[PDB]
Amino acid sequence: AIQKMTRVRVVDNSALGTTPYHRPPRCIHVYNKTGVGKVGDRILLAIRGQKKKALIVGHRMPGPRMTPRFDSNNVVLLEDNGNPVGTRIKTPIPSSLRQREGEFSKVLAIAQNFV
Amino acid sequence: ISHGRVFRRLGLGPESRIHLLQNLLTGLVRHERIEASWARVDELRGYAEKLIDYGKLGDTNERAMRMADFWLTEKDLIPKLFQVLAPRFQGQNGGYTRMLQIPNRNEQDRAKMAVIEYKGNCLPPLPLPRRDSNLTLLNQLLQGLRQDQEASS
Amino acid sequence: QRPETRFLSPEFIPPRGRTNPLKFQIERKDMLERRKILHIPEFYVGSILRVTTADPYASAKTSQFLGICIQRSGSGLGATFILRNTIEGQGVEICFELYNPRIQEIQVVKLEKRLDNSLLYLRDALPEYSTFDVNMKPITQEFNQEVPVNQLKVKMKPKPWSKRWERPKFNIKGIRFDLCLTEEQMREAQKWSQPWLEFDMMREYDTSKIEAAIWDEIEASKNS
Amino acid sequence: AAPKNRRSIEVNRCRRRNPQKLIKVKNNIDVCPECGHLKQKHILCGYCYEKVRKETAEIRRQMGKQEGGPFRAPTTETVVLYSGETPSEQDQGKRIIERERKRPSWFTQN
Amino acid sequence: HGKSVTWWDEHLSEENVPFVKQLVSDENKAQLASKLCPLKDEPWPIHPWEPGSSRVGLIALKLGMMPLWTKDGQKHVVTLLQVQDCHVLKYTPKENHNGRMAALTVGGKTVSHFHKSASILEFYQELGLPPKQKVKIFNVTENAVIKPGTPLYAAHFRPGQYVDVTAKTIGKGFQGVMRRWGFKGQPATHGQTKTHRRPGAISTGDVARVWPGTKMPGQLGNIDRTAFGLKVWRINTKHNIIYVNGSVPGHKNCLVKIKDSKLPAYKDFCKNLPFPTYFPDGDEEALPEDLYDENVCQPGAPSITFT
RNA sequence: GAUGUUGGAUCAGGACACCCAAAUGGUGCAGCCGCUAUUAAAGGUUCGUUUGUUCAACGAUUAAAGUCCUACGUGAUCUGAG
Ligand SMILES: [Mg+2]
Ligand SMILES: [Mg+2]
Ligand SMILES: [Mg+2]
Ligand SMILES: [Mg+2]
Ligand SMILES: [Mg+2]
Ligand SMILES: [Mg+2]
Ligand SMILES: [Mg+2]
Ligand SMILES: [Mg+2]
Ligand SMILES: [Mg+2]
Ligand SMILES: [Mg+2]
Ligand SMILES: [Mg+2]
Ligand SMILES: [Mg+2]
Ligand SMILES: [Mg+2]
Ligand SMILES: [Mg+2]
Ligand SMILES: [Mg+2]
Ligand SMILES: [Mg+2]
Ligand SMILES: [Zn+2]
Repeated sequence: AIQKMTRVRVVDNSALGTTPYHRPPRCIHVYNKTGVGKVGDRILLAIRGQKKKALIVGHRMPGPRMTPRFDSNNVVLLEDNGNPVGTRIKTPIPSSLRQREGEFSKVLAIAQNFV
Repeated sequence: ISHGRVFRRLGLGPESRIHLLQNLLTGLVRHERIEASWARVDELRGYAEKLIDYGKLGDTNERAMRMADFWLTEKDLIPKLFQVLAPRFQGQNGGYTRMLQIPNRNEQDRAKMAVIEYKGNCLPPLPLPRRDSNLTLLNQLLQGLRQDQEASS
Repeated sequence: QRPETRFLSPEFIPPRGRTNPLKFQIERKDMLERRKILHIPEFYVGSILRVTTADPYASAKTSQFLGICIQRSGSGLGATFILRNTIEGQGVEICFELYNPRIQEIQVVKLEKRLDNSLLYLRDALPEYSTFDVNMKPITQEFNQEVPVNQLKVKMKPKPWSKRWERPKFNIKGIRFDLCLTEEQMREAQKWSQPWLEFDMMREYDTSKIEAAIWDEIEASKNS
Repeated sequence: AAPKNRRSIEVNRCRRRNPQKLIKVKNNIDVCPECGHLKQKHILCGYCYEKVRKETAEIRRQMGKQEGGPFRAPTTETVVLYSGETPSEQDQGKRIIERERKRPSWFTQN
Repeated sequence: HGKSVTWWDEHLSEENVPFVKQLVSDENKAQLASKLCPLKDEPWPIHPWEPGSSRVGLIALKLGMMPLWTKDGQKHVVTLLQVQDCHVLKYTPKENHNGRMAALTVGGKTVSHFHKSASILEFYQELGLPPKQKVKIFNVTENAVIKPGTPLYAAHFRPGQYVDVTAKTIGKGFQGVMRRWGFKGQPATHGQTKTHRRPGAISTGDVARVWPGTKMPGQLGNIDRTAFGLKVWRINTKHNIIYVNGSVPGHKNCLVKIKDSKLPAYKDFCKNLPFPTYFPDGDEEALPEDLYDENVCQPGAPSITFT
């Protein structure tokens, strides 16, 4: 359950992810009709005074049994084309994400470790 | 909602409740019969039952000893629990306490009262409810049925 | 010398509710039907396990996981347990259903009992205690018939912690509280203690009749 | 909120003479075979429980005299005796309370 | 004449108290096992299956809930319903009930004779069964009729099907507005005084009355409800236990009413089921101890491997 | 010899001079968008930054984020920033 105004941590390696800022990156908007985002949902992130789109990878809220539950809320930076703006994603990603190939194809392609 | 709850709320809270039961239990183990409020007698019933089940666990068991410490306030009573009150219950599994309802109290309060008692105490016998004897027209009428069921077998 | 104590998998212990006992004989017959295919080994909270799952989405259908068993809960067929491990610096937990048909092989690498009956407090402990070697080999048991009790105090990150672990309702003997706390807070924590609870008698749960009955039920089920 | 009008005695007779506010007639009353006083079917006889209670009080007084102080209480079983009675062997080795009244008819020897 | 109150056990002695009980239970087992064979007794004419037909129902006991896994890897939770004692009781002809469908009255679990009414015990003495606790009326077409006093077992619903369930939901008593209806509250901290729950404005200034439907605090939950479109997964023959899908309204251990689904998608599904009802005597075969739907992972099995 | 007055909160009853959903006419309608007109009130009609603010601007969305009346609904239910 990741919602408006949640502080998220950017897992992929990107310009905007690693460089410091006086504000932790905040989630503005979740694109489900429910205000709650889950693994494999899509977010609008406010990072370093600009808006980027993201993909929720893992989160600290429990989920259906046998889903991996992560210590921190992890997002991958993403543009409108669905292309990950990052090169690769180190910290492990839910194997459930391979269910939808259509949207997440490239994101999956740059993913290192699955759990 | 109250669904599926086995405890009343009595006294100033949960602690007060435990201490109310403490007093009553001391009273019961000392005097072997007491007359108290029906809600509270009926509440005490369970604890009065299982306290005797620790008595059976033997004098040497530690978990029973620190239990007898909390629940029996007057210290003399503890040897009474182990050496007296426990041994005279042996064969009987659950048969310890008689609980019966008394006429309501005579004070302006008019509560609903019960007497609770250990079996085999030396006190005058409580005027228990009598069962109708067998010479009764109806019971005498059932004997025939019984003997006929014996005659058919 | 043969010390003999029978370890009954905790989910053969039926809950306190007023449920009709017929329900429990059913669950037992099903999970005992399940025992005969997939072999379920003993283990405790604190013991290290490695589970093999059937994964639809991966290429190698097997998914491997390894971690501590943090807690167990359930009854009947719905038995579960939780594994915890740090991969690359990410804390990861999984909730597994014991009797789930997707699970293929469960394997115990290290059989161990740590002081508390649940550790969720390894969430606020330092990253070492949650880290384990993915490739470590099974370290076997010497059949001492003593499950080794490892008493290990732990270090914790600065406060706040996901739960308040200092408080009496949790009864945590595992945490090292001298280094993580001050005397004031140790007096605070003592204001929430409810001393009379251990002496509550009636609050105690009686089993052994049921224990005999269902253990005899398991013998009877292995025989046939 | 203040009542808008005095109610008539008619309305009041309706409300407070309702069959629900009337005291119900208790049908479970019987007589006790011993003293022939009245008692309710599920409750002990009041008058019987009285003489039981009085005797318990007095026997507790005398067994308070047989005890020296507040905290001192017997480890033996107790057996109470009445005028003319001598202990059986089953009952010997136990604390004995001796009483003037000849043993009351409702209290048995056992 | 001031006549006293009497219960059944009042005047019996020590001797006669167990005797009465043993006697009543004896006559009960006797009367039950006697009705155990419907087909060889005086069976009513059996009619074929027409397409507009509607089957008899069942009365069950809700046991509890249990997890169950499909061959596909999905996890469902199911509710165990048990048939304890089920017999059809009386029969109402077409004209005598709805003008349309014939009423078949079905009885539930066995109770003790001692606490029921004179009229009711009379009804069961003219029948020959023990008294049933819960009695419900099923609507049924003329070709589905059975004969009064006939046993109904739990093989009646073959695995995979959709059933419907009616029962009294869990009673929560007199509940405020935030429960009963689910109105938001008032905010807690900003200086609100004594309002944190209350319904708020209940009507409009002009109307000067409050409308006949208006939602207010009151009785919540002891009422009849019905769950439709539940799938039946597996059946136990020996203990007579249905495993239905999802949840059934009522407390656990409550008495529950089961029928085939009246939903428009399933209308003709009744052509494959044993129709008057199921008859263990007639087929003269032993049904497997469990009847599983084709989807379900059985309690023993290969332990699924995807590929 | 008192019908306590702005905006919110809660709960909404109604109109149709439809903002969405549903059938259609005309087009300077090829299709995609559109722009107009007819018929249809069972159901919907978002979350924020600044203002006491309704209004308005602005960020982000939604199938849409209607126009109104009801003592500018609703203070013996609440809030008083005004
Ligand atoms: Mg800026
Ligand atoms: Mg209760
Ligand atoms: Mg009180
Ligand atoms: Mg009770
Ligand atoms: Mg928290
Ligand atoms: Mg209730
Ligand atoms: Mg609230
Ligand atoms: Mg308040
Ligand atoms: Mg005030
Ligand atoms: Mg006036
Ligand atoms: Mg409205
Ligand atoms: Mg119009
Ligand atoms: Mg409307
Ligand atoms: Mg106004
Ligand atoms: Mg106002
Ligand atoms: Mg008003
Ligand atoms: Zn009397």
